[PDB]
Amino acid sequence: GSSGSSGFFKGAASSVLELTEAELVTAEAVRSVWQRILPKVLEVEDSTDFFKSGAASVDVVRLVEEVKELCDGLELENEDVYMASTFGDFIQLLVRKLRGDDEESGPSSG
Repeated sequence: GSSGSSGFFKGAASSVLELTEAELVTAEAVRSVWQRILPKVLEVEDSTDFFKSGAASVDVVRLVEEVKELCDGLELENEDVYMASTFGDFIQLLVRKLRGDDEESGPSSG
């Protein structure tokens, strides 16, 4: 088989998550959020930082709030944003929250 440049090591489907016919769509829905939000931003890549772009401390909640409507109550938090500023990374995190889905109802005072 292929020859040249060695590099064999256990690992079936690793590094970054793999979207899906569906997830892909969702990933695109989230993209619209960034775009819609970030004005100057003409395009949103996996290298586009939600911060560097031109997002404020409100967009953080907005993006989280927006994506929330995507999953309809996505278990996201400002932290997530502070963790995954870039779309590419964020997606992975999002997709992760998406894949999981379903939350564990707590005490909820109100």
